[PDB]
Amino acid sequence: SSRVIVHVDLDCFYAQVEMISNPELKDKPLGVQQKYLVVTCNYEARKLGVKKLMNVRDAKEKCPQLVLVNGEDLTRYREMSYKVTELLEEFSPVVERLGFDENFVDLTEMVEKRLQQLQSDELSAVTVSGHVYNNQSINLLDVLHIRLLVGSQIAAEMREAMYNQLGLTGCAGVASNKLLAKLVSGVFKPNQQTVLLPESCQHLIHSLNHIKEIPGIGYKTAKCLEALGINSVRDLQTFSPKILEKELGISVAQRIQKLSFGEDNSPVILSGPPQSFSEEDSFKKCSSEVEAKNKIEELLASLLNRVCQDRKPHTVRLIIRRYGRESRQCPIPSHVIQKDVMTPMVDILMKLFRNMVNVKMPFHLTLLSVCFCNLK
DNA sequence: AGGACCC
DNA sequence: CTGGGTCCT
Ligand SMILES: Nc1ncnc2c1ncn2[C@H]1C[C@H](O)[C@]2(COP(=O)(O)OP(=O)(O)OP(=O)(O)O)C[C@H]12
Ligand SMILES: [Ca+2]
Ligand SMILES: [Ca+2]
Ligand SMILES: [Ca+2]
Repeated sequence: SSRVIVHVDLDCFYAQVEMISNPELKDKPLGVQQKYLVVTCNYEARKLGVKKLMNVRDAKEKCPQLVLVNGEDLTRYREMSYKVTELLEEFSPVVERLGFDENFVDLTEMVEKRLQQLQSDELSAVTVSGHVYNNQSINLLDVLHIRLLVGSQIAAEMREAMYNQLGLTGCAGVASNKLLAKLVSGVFKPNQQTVLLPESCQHLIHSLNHIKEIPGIGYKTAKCLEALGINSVRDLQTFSPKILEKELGISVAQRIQKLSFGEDNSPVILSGPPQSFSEEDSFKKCSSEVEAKNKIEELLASLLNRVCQDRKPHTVRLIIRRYGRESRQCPIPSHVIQKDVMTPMVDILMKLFRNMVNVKMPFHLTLLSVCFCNLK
């Protein structure tokens, strides 16, 4: 049948968490800094020309009065991320995270349950919360219309809760599958919600200007599409399946085409606790065996304070980048799965290092990471 | 172990 | 690019 999906997406996330800590930043352009990047910024700096993922040197010569905060430690943001999922998890248990700031919630059961509570008279008092996409007329007798409006009322109540209990503001889109809920969530930023009625679905899909704007099509799939004469959503909508099935394997073909008409069958799935937790760091140069050992120790110390609570992991992953990537894994010995643990671990990770990197030949690494998969 | 995607 | 994450082959 027809679902009611909501996609929640927080405003200028990292910037936002920074301002909830030091409010003296609120009335002043704020950028969150990572190495030589400005990954995000509040909207005050966004009007002054600063943009997401912009070089700190460009961002200083486009806003030289910009205030920088260091947010390379993802600890505070990650805790907030999960505070948000759990608040959403309370409305309905099935919440899918997508990164730190996005959440899908299948509102179908909630919407159903609400209508059946209503009396065949107050089924016209019903209104919309927030924007309606394309400014479309509501037909109160269209059952799907009535459902999506309800879904927008819930969306507003989530958003209200989030503010009341977490102090956070974000956008929501209500629609009938995840692809559409996510494309409509961004129509009014920041801190607004937009609901998408079925009649306005083609409008939305054909409003996109590059196929890479379709959630599902990324860097590579795009360049393979561009190198085929497909540049618009309609160019791909109307293109031939076979040629495309052939070129991209029946899997991705049939799915990005089906996406291109706004069709998304995919359910919303309980994300739950993570399936992995890692620590990254990047640099200009690391060319010694002693520098590698100490970096891999710090990564593992933060990881350890993290690896407490719940479950415990049964695999270790080591990632390098040299100048894409490379990795070497193996399992964690059983008596080691018992929470000093640092000393055996470093030996393992280094053995995994040597396997990958050759010490007697020159080596230049620009990234290290320590991942724990396989939690039990 | 890598590839592709996501923020 | 950064500091993470997901799933699939
Ligand atoms: N490529 C990237 N590398 C590292 N971090 C990234 C990234 N893209 C996004 N992020 C972070 C920062 C950002 O605050 C974030 C989500 O960003 P995003 O949904 O793209 O938009 P925001 O900057 O949060 O705010 P908004 O959508 O309102 O513009 C949690 C990830
Ligand atoms: Ca977003
Ligand atoms: Ca966001
Ligand atoms: Ca995209």
